[PDB]
Amino acid sequence: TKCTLKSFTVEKGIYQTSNFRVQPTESIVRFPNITNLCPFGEVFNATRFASVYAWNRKRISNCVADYSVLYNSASFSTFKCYGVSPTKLNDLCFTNVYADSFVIRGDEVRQIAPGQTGKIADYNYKLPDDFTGCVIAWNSNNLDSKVGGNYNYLYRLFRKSNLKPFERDISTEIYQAGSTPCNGVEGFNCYFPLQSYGFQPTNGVGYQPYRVVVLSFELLHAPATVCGPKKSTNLVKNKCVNFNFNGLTGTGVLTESNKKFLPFQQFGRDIADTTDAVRDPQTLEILDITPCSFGGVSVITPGTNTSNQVAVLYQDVNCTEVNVFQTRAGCLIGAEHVNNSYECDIPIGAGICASYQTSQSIIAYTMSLGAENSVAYSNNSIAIPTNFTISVTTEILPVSMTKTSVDCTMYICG
Amino acid sequence: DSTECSNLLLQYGSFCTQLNRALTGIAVEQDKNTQEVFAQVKQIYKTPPIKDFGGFNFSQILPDPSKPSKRSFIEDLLFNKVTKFNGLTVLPPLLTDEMIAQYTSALLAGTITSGWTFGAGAALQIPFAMQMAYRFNGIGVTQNVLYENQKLIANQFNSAIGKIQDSLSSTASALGKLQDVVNQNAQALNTLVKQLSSNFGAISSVLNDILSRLDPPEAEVQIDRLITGRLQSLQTYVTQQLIRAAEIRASANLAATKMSECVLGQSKRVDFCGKGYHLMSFPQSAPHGVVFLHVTYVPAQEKNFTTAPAICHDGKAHFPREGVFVSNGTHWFVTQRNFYEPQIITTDNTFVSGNCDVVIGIVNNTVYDP
Amino acid sequence: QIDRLITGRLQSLQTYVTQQLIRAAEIRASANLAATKMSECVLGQSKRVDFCGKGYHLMSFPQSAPHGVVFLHVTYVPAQEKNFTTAPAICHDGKAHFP
Amino acid sequence: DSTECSNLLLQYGSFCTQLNRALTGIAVEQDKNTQEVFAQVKQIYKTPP
Amino acid sequence: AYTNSFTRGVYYPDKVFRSSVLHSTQDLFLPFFSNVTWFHNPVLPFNDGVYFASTEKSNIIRGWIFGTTLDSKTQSLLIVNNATNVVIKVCEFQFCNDPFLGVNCTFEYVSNLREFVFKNIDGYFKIYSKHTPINLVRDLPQGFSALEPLVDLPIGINITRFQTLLAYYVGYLQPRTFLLKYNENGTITDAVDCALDPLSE
Ligand SMILES: *[C@@H]1O[C@H](CO)[C@@H](O[C@@H]2O[C@H](CO)[C@@H](O)[C@H](O)[C@H]2NC(C)=O)[C@H](O)[C@H]1NC(C)=O
Ligand SMILES: *[C@@H]1O[C@H](CO)[C@@H](O[C@@H]2O[C@H](CO)[C@@H](O)[C@H](O)[C@H]2NC(C)=O)[C@H](O)[C@H]1NC(C)=O
Ligand SMILES: *[C@@H]1O[C@H](CO)[C@@H](O)[C@H](O)[C@H]1NC(C)=O
Ligand SMILES: *[C@@H]1O[C@H](CO)[C@@H](O)[C@H](O)[C@H]1NC(C)=O
Ligand SMILES: *[C@@H]1O[C@H](CO)[C@@H](O)[C@H](O)[C@H]1NC(C)=O
Ligand SMILES: *[C@@H]1O[C@H](CO)[C@@H](O)[C@H](O)[C@H]1NC(C)=O
Ligand SMILES: *[C@@H]1O[C@H](CO)[C@@H](O)[C@H](O)[C@H]1NC(C)=O
Ligand SMILES: *[C@@H]1O[C@H](CO)[C@@H](O)[C@H](O)[C@H]1NC(C)=O
Ligand SMILES: *[C@@H]1O[C@H](CO)[C@@H](O)[C@H](O)[C@H]1NC(C)=O
Ligand SMILES: *[C@@H]1O[C@H](CO)[C@@H](O)[C@H](O)[C@H]1NC(C)=O
Ligand SMILES: *[C@@H]1O[C@H](CO)[C@@H](O)[C@H](O)[C@H]1NC(C)=O
Ligand SMILES: *[C@@H]1O[C@H](CO)[C@@H](O)[C@H](O)[C@H]1NC(C)=O
Ligand SMILES: *[C@@H]1O[C@H](CO)[C@@H](O)[C@H](O)[C@H]1NC(C)=O
Ligand SMILES: *[C@@H]1O[C@H](CO)[C@@H](O)[C@H](O)[C@H]1NC(C)=O
Repeated sequence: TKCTLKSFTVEKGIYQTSNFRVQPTESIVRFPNITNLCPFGEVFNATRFASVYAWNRKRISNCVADYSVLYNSASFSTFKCYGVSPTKLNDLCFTNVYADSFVIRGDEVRQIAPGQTGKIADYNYKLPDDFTGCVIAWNSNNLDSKVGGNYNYLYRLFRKSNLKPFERDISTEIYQAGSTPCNGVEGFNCYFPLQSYGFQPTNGVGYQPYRVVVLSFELLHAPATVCGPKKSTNLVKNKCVNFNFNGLTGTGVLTESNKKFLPFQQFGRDIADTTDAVRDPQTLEILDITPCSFGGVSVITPGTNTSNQVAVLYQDVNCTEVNVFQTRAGCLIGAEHVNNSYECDIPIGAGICASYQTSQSIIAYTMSLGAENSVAYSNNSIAIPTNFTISVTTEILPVSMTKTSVDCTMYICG
Repeated sequence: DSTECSNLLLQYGSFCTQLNRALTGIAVEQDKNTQEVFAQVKQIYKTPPIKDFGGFNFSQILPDPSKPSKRSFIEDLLFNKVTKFNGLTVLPPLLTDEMIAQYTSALLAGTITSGWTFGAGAALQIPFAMQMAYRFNGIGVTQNVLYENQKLIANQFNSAIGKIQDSLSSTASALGKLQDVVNQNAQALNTLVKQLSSNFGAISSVLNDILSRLDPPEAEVQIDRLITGRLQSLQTYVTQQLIRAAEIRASANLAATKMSECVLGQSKRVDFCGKGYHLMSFPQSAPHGVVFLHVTYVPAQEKNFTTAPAICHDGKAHFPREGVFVSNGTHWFVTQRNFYEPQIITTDNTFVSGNCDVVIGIVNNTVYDP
Repeated sequence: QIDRLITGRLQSLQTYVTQQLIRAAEIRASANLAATKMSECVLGQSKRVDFCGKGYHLMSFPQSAPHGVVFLHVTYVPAQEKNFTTAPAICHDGKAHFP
Repeated sequence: DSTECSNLLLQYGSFCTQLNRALTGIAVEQDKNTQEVFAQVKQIYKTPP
Repeated sequence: AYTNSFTRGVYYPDKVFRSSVLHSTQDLFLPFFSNVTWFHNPVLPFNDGVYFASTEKSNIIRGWIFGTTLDSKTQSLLIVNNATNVVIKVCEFQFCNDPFLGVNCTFEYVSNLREFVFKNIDGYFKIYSKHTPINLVRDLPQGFSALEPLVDLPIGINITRFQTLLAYYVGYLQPRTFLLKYNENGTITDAVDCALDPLSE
């Protein structure tokens, strides 16, 4: 009180000095059931992979992409993301994701990266210089090698120009290495543009097959349908929490509700556009959100001249959530409840007044309206005065204020 | 519940503090208004078990001892006709409805059993018929009028109280004033709360969405827009409340004056206490208001008489002490002004002054000398 | 920067002026009341109840005071009293006599 | 007469409609003032010729 | 031909519960008592939303095409209920000159009076609907009923024109303000068009 009044002495009265507000004990986050998981499995776990010159592209859309399954896995030797962290991808939505899959040999994995040159980067698969996304690669000797040599995987050896980023060339046109047109006939300076990898299990690791998946992320002028898991936790009722339901967040106490939401309605609403109930996205139940108990903290004090003892009135709260007296105005602490009625000294409310009385203490009591009395009314009896008194009372009335005049320009723009 | 918003808000100084201070001043003023209107009696008088008030029947205004809060029938009718977690609270009034009812019962029982004496000093008992004789002498109607028409007067009063009951029970709009007040306040609050859903130029009305979506360097600008908007909303609300509280304070001073002069006494100010000559008033509680039942005397059936300003007896001019000369065509009488009660003219009805050559309209008659 | 400052200080000035206008309305109402009390209480003898103190008004004396006026209301208060029997009228010769 | 300005203005919510409400309240109050002051007589009396 | 749209085309503007509340909301609604084109497979515009209605005794009307060119040049929604199964596709379909049923895909899903509201806002294709029994042949019934949302497609295909796939009705939504009355159970039980007449204003 002394600070809130900016004084070292406090006159008798009841002052409001602060606000009581229950703090949230923990946090709860609730999102709908995690379903329609993105089909990364059919890319990473495909039995057969494409040749690099004919690299496959899988479009991932309208699904939940649990990137952890990828970045927590021990199955990958290369996992390199440019301009993005796969952990933060769990908090992001995209219009599309693209998984480009193929097979190369180990020494060529370095070519799957921005700003690289060589056979693969130039003629087979090219990333942009500003590539945003991930490159994942793992050895596939057990799957793509054969004792007699697996030649089913091909690479483009000749091309008239380098590929543009994400360009795909599957032509088998005879390459004209000289000035003589080939007309589709192979020969001198006329070569087939593709050649097979020779994948044998005894090859050096640089010549062994490696399966590669490139993840690209695309935002369009269209709804973003690929979103991260966004896991949820347990929900606790009947205690003040800070909550985050599907799209809304707030603080309050969640209680079993009374309302009948329609099958398509998620959020309740009061008349003054305040959230009133919510539908739990996982359990089809309606929870009332009663905001956590709060209210003013009034200090009831006699003049510091007389005493430094105070009582504290918490407005509109229970006596469980804070010589304690539960009044209609709130919960009053430090004030001794007495049965006797007195003249009101420090008004508290709802007919309760507090005062400092005798060894001395602060007491709270239902104020008295005055000594009760009866007039001995009868139909034939009158009371007449026989004497009198002359009484001088004093009525004080303000008449005028101080004539303050303020200079606007000097006050504002000194 | 936003630390960043509060940090931004602390730059505006004490706008918040003085808003709170203005509202606290309003609240204290409301408590003072109720106290000064009702708590005009130092003691709590109570009516005796006898209801022997000269034939007047007050059972519909006196407290019902087997009832909700010891309120009268009419008080209950009045109470049945008049009908959060965003930083807005409603403090309880210092005087509960039970205490207001006790105060009005004290005023009413004092009025019935003592008259105006309980307001001037100690309550001095007096029969109610004699009190009404006083109240009749207070409007220029001799008291014998009451004592000769006491039953008729009592029955008219009782019927008028019955009509008041019927009017309050049938028409709800009778309490429009009080209801209007309530409506206004509610609407104000609703408006205030709805102002939380506006953008005021920010990108979103939701403080948490701004905080969670934007980086602090720009979320700060957006929150500044929101803060200016909401602070202006609060200032508008508080100023409207101040002006409206001035309205209610003026009406509360008027109600206190009416209770002092109309209930605790007998006013003589025309149309201050209803149409007619004031006899008495009875206060009744009502939600956030008071209801005065004004009993007034209204002259009803009137007659045409010939009149004169004086009469000429022996050359002397006789004027009426208190009354007026009238004539039914043949004889002259001197009646009181407010009620036709004709009396023979005698030298103790009239006083002599001058002679018959000055008054314009003097007539001839004989003044009987007892 | 100066624009932010100017808006803030202009808003503060407007708030102060509005509060002063309302407060001056309060004081004007009280000054009208004091003028009425002087006219009817000092310059006369009011019969309005509780307007000029508890009791039956006799007179009043005005005293200046800093930014206000102080009325000393001299009033008459009945003090000692007795119970008596009472009657509205008395028969004498059959006729009723009222006081 | 500016659609863009109006769309910007309706971002403030009821900062305008309540001003209109207050002014209409004042106007109704003025009519009430005049009626209270003058209309204190139920009939229209007339002086004799 | 044309017909009166007495008080129909009102749909829950969102998924927010409200009870015993008069809520004022501005959205693309079918203006009350407006003209709705009445048909007994023409191509129609889709300016800014389409209220569609059908009265059936034999399940003649089957589906819809929405798009811009509808000729395998740009993606186009195809919504077909084939006899037990609802299929929604957004492939760049090649449609017939008169695509009737015998008397690059970016999304695919598979599951008397009927009212539908098809609108497209910010790439989302809101579909509201409401089914009811009826005994009437020549016109829409008079009365009030609110339309529940059924589908919210993230398609992203922008639509300009559309066509039905087989008596039905087409009305066009406008950006109007309505006063909606919610009873105790959260359902819209009455509405007022705020630009219909002075009393409604
Ligand atoms: C005073 O008037 C009330 C009516 O206003 C009388 O109460 C009625 O009494 C009769 C007979 O007992 C009942 O049938 C009515 O229902 C009562 N009405 C109400 C409103 O209570 C009362 O009796 C009268 N006082 C006296 C002394 O007779
Ligand atoms: C005017 O009033 C007087 C007095 O009331 C009338 O004279 C009285 O008439 C009654 C008859 O109704 C007689 O019994 C009284 O003896 C009369 N009194 C006197 C003093 O003569 C008179 O008749 C009235 N005039 C008219 C025109 O009605
Ligand atoms: C959501 O999944 C949980 C299991 O994780 C299951 O118990 C619950 O019934 C599901 N909710 C719905 C609405 O299907
Ligand atoms: C691929 O298959 C392996 C089988 O060993 C499994 O552990 C892994 O989770 C699968 N991954 C995906 C993305 O399907
Ligand atoms: C209050 O305390 C002051 C000392 O600070 C003392 O001078 C004064 O007499 C005291 N008055 C009362 C009423 O206690
Ligand atoms: C708070 O106190 C009231 C009585 O004053 C009681 O009805 C209520 O149950 C209490 N709160 C709780 C949580 O019990
Ligand atoms: C007051 O009286 C009540 C009985 O009416 C009793 O229960 C209570 O203990 C008393 N309190 C004190 C402080 O004496
Ligand atoms: C009246 O009261 C005064 C005291 O104010 C006293 O001195 C005087 O004797 C009293 N007179 C009678 C007759 O009681
Ligand atoms: C009184 O007489 C006048 C004529 O002078 C007449 O107009 C009026 O109606 C009369 N009053 C009554 C109550 O009869
Ligand atoms: C009343 O008016 C008549 C008509 O002119 C006149 O003769 C008479 O003298 C007047 N008397 C008085 C007293 O005014
Ligand atoms: C009244 O009588 C006197 C004589 O006593 C006479 O002179 C006078 O004219 C009369 N006046 C009237 C108005 O009749
Ligand atoms: C009159 O008598 C009553 C008896 O009921 C008594 O209470 C009262 O005090 C008496 N008045 C005086 C002035 O003695
Ligand atoms: C619909 O338009 C036609 C003219 O095209 C008009 O005659 C008719 O009145 C309109 N409908 C309504 C309900 O007004
Ligand atoms: C709301 O639904 C319940 C059944 O869940 C029903 O009993 C009640 O009548 C309905 N309310 C209205 C207003 O129709």
